[PDB]
Amino acid sequence: RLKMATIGGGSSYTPELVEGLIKRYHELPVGELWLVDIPEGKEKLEIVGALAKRMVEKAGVPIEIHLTLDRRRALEGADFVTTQFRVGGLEARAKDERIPLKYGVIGQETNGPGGLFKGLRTIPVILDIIRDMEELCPDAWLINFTNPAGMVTEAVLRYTKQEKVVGLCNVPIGMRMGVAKLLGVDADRVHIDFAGLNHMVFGLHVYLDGVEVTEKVIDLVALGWEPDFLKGLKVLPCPYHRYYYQTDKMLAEELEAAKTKGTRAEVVQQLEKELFELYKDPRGGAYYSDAACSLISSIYNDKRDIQPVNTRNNGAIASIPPESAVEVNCVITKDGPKPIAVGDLPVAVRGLVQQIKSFERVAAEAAVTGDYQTALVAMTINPLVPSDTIAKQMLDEMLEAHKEHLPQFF
Amino acid sequence: LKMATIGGGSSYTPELVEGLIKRYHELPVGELWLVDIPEGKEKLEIVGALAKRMVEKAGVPIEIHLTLDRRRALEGADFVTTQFRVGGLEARAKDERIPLKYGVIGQETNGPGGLFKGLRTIPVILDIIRDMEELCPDAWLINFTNPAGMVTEAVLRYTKQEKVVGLCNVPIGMRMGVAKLLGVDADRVHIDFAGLNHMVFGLHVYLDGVEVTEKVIDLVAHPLGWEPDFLKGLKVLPCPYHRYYYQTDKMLAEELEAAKTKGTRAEVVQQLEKELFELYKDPGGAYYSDAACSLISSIYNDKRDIQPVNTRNNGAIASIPPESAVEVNCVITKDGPKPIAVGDLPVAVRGLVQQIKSFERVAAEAAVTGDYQTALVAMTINPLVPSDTIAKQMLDEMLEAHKEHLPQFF
Amino acid sequence: RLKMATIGGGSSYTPELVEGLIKRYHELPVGELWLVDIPEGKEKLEIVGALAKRMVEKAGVPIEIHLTLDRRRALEGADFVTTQFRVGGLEARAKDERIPLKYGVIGQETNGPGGLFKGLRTIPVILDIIRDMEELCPDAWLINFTNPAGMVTEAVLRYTKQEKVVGLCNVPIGMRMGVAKLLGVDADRVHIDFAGLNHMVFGLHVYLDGVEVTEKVIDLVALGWEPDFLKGLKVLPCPYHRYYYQTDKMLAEELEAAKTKGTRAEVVQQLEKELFELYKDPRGGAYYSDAACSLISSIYNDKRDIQPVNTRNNGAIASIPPESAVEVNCVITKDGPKPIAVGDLPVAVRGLVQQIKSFERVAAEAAVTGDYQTALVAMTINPLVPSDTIAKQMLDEMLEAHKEHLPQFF
Amino acid sequence: LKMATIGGGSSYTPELVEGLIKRYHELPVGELWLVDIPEGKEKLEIVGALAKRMVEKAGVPIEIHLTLDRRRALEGADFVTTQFRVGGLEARAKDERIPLKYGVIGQETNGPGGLFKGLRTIPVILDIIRDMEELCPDAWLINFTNPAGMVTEAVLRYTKQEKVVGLCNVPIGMRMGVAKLLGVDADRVHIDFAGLNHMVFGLHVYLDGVEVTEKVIDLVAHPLGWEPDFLKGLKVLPCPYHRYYYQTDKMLAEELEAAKTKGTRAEVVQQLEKELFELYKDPGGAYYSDAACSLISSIYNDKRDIQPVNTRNNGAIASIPPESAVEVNCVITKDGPKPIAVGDLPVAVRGLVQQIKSFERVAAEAAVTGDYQTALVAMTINPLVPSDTIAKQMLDEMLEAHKEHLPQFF
Repeated sequence: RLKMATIGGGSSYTPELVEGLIKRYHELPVGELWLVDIPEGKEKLEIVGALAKRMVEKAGVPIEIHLTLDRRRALEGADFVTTQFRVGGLEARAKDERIPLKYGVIGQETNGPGGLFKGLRTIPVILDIIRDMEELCPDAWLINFTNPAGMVTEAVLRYTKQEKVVGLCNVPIGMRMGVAKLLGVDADRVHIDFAGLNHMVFGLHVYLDGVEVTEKVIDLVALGWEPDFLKGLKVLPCPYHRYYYQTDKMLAEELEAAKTKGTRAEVVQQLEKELFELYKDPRGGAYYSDAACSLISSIYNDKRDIQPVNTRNNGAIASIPPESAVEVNCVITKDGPKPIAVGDLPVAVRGLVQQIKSFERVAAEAAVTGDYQTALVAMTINPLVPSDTIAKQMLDEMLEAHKEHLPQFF
Repeated sequence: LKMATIGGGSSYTPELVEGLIKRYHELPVGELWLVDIPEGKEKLEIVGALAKRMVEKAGVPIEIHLTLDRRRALEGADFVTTQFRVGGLEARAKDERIPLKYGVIGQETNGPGGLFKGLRTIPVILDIIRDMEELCPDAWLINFTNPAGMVTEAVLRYTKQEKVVGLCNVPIGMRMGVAKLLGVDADRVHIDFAGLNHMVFGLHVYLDGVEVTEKVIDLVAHPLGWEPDFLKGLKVLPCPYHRYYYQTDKMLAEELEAAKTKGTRAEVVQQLEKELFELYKDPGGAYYSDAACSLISSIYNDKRDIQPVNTRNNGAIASIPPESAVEVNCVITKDGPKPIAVGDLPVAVRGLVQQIKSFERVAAEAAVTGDYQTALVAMTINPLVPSDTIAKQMLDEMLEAHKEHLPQFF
Repeated sequence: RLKMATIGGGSSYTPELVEGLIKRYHELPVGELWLVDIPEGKEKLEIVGALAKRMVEKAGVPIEIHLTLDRRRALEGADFVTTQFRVGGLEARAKDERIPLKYGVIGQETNGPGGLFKGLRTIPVILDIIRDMEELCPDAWLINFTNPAGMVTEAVLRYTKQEKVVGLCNVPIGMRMGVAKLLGVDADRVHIDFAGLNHMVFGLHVYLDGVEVTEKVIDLVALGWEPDFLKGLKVLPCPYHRYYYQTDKMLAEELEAAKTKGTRAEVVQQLEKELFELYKDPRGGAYYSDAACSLISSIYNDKRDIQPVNTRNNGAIASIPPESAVEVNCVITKDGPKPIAVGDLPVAVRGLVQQIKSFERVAAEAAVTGDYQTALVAMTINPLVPSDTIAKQMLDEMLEAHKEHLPQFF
Repeated sequence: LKMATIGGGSSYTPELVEGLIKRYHELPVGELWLVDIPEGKEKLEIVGALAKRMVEKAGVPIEIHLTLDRRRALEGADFVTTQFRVGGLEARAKDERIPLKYGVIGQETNGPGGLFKGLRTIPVILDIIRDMEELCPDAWLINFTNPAGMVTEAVLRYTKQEKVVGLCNVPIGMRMGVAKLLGVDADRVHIDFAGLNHMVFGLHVYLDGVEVTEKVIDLVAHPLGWEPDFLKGLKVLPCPYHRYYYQTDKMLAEELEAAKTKGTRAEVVQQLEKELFELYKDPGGAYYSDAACSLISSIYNDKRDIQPVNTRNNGAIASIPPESAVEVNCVITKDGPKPIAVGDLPVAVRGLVQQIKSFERVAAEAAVTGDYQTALVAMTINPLVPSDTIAKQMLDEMLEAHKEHLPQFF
């Protein structure tokens, strides 16, 4: 009987997960399910925990909902572990998205400057959690959604013995969903060759019933990409690529929404503020756990289907280290995901992905050594930072901004 | 032994035939030739007569011949070199101003300009070879004609000429540059260079063969203008072209006021050069070929010293394909340069130069094929261009700007 | 409606194939099926062609059997092409297996000296067949069983544009069948991680219902392997590995059977002589086409299951070139097989597999250039040849032996 | 500057302190030390007094000190070298005879013997380092103590000593060897060496820096004993240890009659050496350390010449891991040797040396761990051992043969 533990129990997305297991219970015999959160989130936990406990009873599935704060008990022989928390809360994402704004620089949640400090705050906690699993459940799996998944994944590989780790995004299932509606066709008649890193993944090839239709799909993309650029690239870009191929335009959006709706996080907070109110008794942001259940299932069941996840490269992509973390199509087995080969990333886009790995790597190191000097190198080399100078300012400032979460620097 | 030189009328031919006088000791050059296009016929002869002067003032039996008919200068030629500029220096003028409109760097071998400087040159280099194989299939090819980086690269991928080297003054500069600093003879200081042209690093700095790199950096950072902690944490030593990348903002602040005030360097040079021909009638900028004489000498006498040049990677830089071109330290040999092994670039700098490789490569294919889509991909993926849309505009404006010497597009 | 063409139509195994399609017709709508053979085999063709035509009618499957000698018509818009012929007939395998015997050297059919000349005879014909498909069916697939599959595959990749090529063996399905009977368990509860080259493939990992049981399976292997060797190797060896880890013992067998039953080919010939007699009107050697139909099906159907075949490495195995041919697990899709990553081959066994690739490569070249000098290098470096001298003798002798089939050498 | 030498009592110390006299010019060696184990105390002093002679006959202020207490000789030592033999030359006796029983090569650094010569040495080298870090963490380590190939390798993988070089006379031999041939000064001939120890190739041969390799080969093949066409088609130039591999049969014909007749070289040497100490009382085999003086000199004065040595691959040989050891040409530098890049080995020879790498690697791990299973895998996979079964027997016989100085097995 399966025991599952989730950290970030009081999340906005928590019901999407418990629904997912309900729809897929026949093959996923989940016994206990534990929801963990931290003291400054106890309220939101105890709210959706009941809604979970309600969704369950209304479906006749015998899933026991366990709510707790003593994380260490929820790991006591866990079988699978999911992580959907956000360190520093939404209030922290607000800082990440406005401090860059002063400087003309992107203030997104997982790219540029914000992404860096999202990691510095977070991946200590990830390693902190694993240091517990090595005592409470060393055979357990770590399935991870806490962003930046592609950097958090790289931490675990570089700084931990944990070989059992997987990361998820909704960018892949998004792009599929996706080119389906572009061809106006039942989605599972479409399969895409993914390769790249998280929030930096490409659709290398597109098949409709096994026949490549990548060219014809690309022509139909004319969120707007230049025809000649996209046609000439011969691959299909991720939504986060506008941050690198359409930078000024983006930038535009981050500026204007600040005056108006507020920042994305700010906009998020309200929508999230009033969403808990629904949860208090008797639709945007992610699918992150419709793609999480598919994975937890296939692993458990050894289904050996093909899903795009984050795992050890092992040479799937030539230019990325074998010991590093990529986001590619994997055969999904009980021993883990298993990368299908790619060869290398296409020339045109090979360097920019190389540019992001370097950033994740240096960022991951600083988050763990706590070394100011490393963190500064991290921002400056990032492609959404113009100068060492500006870099130093945002760094010195955002350091101070999240002092509470960044002890390793003091 | 018959040398031959393309772009005889260059401002730098002094620096050239001044190199040889200090090395007739080993270079039995009988007939030297200087060529140019009929559009520079005059500026050629203003210096041609200045050649025959100093080979008379130093007593050297070197036959100064001048010609427009290029092929007769490849009549049994043994060495062939290239310092010419396609489009004149008026072409460089457009490439520094058209980007200024858009906020994009208007440099001659970086960003948009670099793409176009290439797009013009490469097909001509290929033509020089096309009949270099005709009249000198045994002869060497030594090149400056920027962008040296993507000129070498293009030559490997689209020709069967194995006899190619590339030179830039960035390392030699950085040598004496760093040499001066400590305060010893250049003879007493050596550096490990790995990278590409205008993308080359002081990986380690030696003083007598003892590595002092941490010291040296700490001096540079605390006597250009580099952030201290950035420079210390990158633990290596940037090219002077790394400001366009690590200091992009400052660098375009500078390109603008210098455009209001004194004009772009193309323009500042256009006069200062049109006045240097003044002195060339009877009695700053580069080392680009004193340092590229040290080579040719070593090549003939097989001296096996250690000079930084541009040659087929052959796996010395792990992340660059072996079939591509890099700027690395090399053993010089009568059979060719032989790169020492670098391993791979440090992590923090690996993505950046991987981009430049990608840029060079795409810009190469566009220059040869003449494809618009490949060209736009070149302009978009370059780390100095903010949008597909900006890139789309600049590309059309500069294509049109140079209709004359892009006859493979039209 | 599918059109399939097979060369080597009059083969002993031909009925196993036509049975295979019969059992799997529901998903494999095979319209026409053509059986091709050559004049000196017309008799054996016209015999089993009727037995095929009989197996079909007795099953109610509407598969038209087409027998021919005009190969070029059988390819006229073929959809799939299989090759099971053997150049030089069984009489040629007799020579390959006895001429080494004089010299103390292995005389097997696809390893050592015999394998070399099996290639030199064969892979011209393979390329000869493809030179036809490029005119008659350029969208057709080439599925290949004609040994040596691992060398024949490498020819097509190196010397042909044909990207659509796959090779089969029964060694994989054999080893599975295999460790099943070793655990005494339903075979499809067992899946093995294959990696290596054809007739040189290893069972890297063994799973029973997704749990690795590789260790416990290996202990049960004690055809006998030393416990400590096999346990210490931590992988599972192919049947052809006794030729390299158990050499003298093998060698033994090839010697003794010569005195007695005759050579394998000789033994084969009788068993095959009397087997055609059964075929004339109203069980050993291979499964090579129970694994062929599984593949032709999955490709056609896009089943995306996992089968171990021979395809372009593309970095699936680090130490083997990306452009070369390996024998690994592949996801099987309509665009082709798709290698799951391996990383590299385990250290212990990495070199011996490297040793075989080199042999296939040099052998493949000589078979096509016809260069004596290359062929000599081929044998001498092979691991079952003791000296350049002996090498030269068997080479000079077997050259003469198969002059008729080896025109490229004269 | 205090040199220190382990295996002072070696037969070759003449060749050592004769090197230095021709290079006191640049080597300020004050106190030199010569050490050995108490079991060679006498043979040490027979030559120790011969040291103090020639540093008196040439007028050199080098303090010849002798000691058994090894550590006092590492008292502030600056250079450390190794020529000792573990087990005496009586141990080499067993390793050349025990294989003879089985038909297997009884060489000292190839096949079974090589494995065992290693299995004895490696753990001792690691011990010398274990306290070299104690008393000379700044000091270099230069090694001959065969097998040089797997001694270097082991040191990289199981120690943090970066300061290591390895020497063998095979290349220097092959130099003058090939130099002699044509008939010019050695100063006028250079070769490109790529491979491993006793597994090193003349990739190209230069005469003044012009490549004459095709000529040179055609001379060697038509004035050892190499097949003409084999040697011409391999287009490179084998080590004299490639007969054990490309001529295995002839090589054991020779080891047998030489065993009947004159005895094994261990024995032939045992006397010829016990009689060379005769002359060492008052007034053939190697260059293994005249050529390894040329190094130490270059290392101190940073001469940056080109000598073939054994160092961390660092990617110079593509197929060898970068973390492993190769025998390649190198630039010699006060910071260390710096391999020129080879690219990869030619195809025909790549598998062979990949095996030797595999052999070296396994033999290393067995020597350190002391695992029986790892040891048998080492003996079986070696390309000179015919069976697991033969290997099983030899391994037990030689383990027992050397119980004394394999204390990590017992």
